[PDB]
Amino acid sequence: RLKIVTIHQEPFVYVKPTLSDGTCKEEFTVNGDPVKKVICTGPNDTSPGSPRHTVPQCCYGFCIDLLIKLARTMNFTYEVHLVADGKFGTQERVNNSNKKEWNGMMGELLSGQADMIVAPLTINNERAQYIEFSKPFKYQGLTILVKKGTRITGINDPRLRNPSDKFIYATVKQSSVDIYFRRQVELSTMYRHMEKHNYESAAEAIQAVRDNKLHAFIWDSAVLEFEASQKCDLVTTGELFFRSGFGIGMRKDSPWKQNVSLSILKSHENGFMEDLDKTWVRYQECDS
Ligand SMILES: N[C@H](CNC(=O)C1=[SH]CC(Cc2ccccc2)=C1)C(=O)O
Repeated sequence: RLKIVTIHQEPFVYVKPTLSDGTCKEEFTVNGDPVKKVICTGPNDTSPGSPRHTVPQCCYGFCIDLLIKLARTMNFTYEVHLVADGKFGTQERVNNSNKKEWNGMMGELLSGQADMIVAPLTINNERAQYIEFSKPFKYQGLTILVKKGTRITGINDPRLRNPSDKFIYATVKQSSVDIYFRRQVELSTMYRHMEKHNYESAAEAIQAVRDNKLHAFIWDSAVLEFEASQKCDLVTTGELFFRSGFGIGMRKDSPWKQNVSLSILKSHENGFMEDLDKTWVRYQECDS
């Protein structure tokens, strides 16, 4: 049985409690089809002070539908869990030494706590040094989320490039967003500003934008465009940048890679990804 690791990230992965009986609530799409749900174990509370308890939860969304298809197509069984530290994955020092390790899903995949990462996981060369990716299952980029009415053009807007305290922007901790900001000369000063204010999760950053505590949130367009389309008070602004894909993650020299990529190819070829888009990404007007 493959150990699949994933992360809470709407609309790709929804995470909800079980009912009192341990079952997942019966739900239907707008088209009337049952929402496919899998059990996923993971931490139930992320609040500072609150104890961690790893409990069965209910998972569903674009990525779970993709998983279900993959497992059928390639004839594997699986069990899903949520990444224990809540992170996508960057490199960090081990015990403040010069040796480095990955945190997040990257870290679990490398340690064997997972066999496959099935998530909105950005393909990039830093991570590709350590793991294999499928071909992209979705093409996307970064964009910026703001409150409706905020006057920002994009990543080269002087309010970002020449920041005062009057305008706070941020991304998510231990995602690939920081290092690619660091590695750019034109964006080094933004990395300096942001590492001070970054959020533990996308959900918390989004909420901070709604609550006027964060003026701009830099994050995946596949996510922010959905969020802004679901919430009438939030918008995205500027051109996509750092265009890149989401891929399935596997250990180097995994025997699964070729067949995973072939599955993803078929899904781009035959309308399946577009069907998923129509189920999870664009289907109704804002209401949340
Ligand atoms: N999906 C999340 C967050 N998204 C990111 O970290 C991103 S999206 C684009 C980007 C930079 C880049 C530049 C060139 C080539 C590839 C990526 C970083 C993750 O996996 O941590």
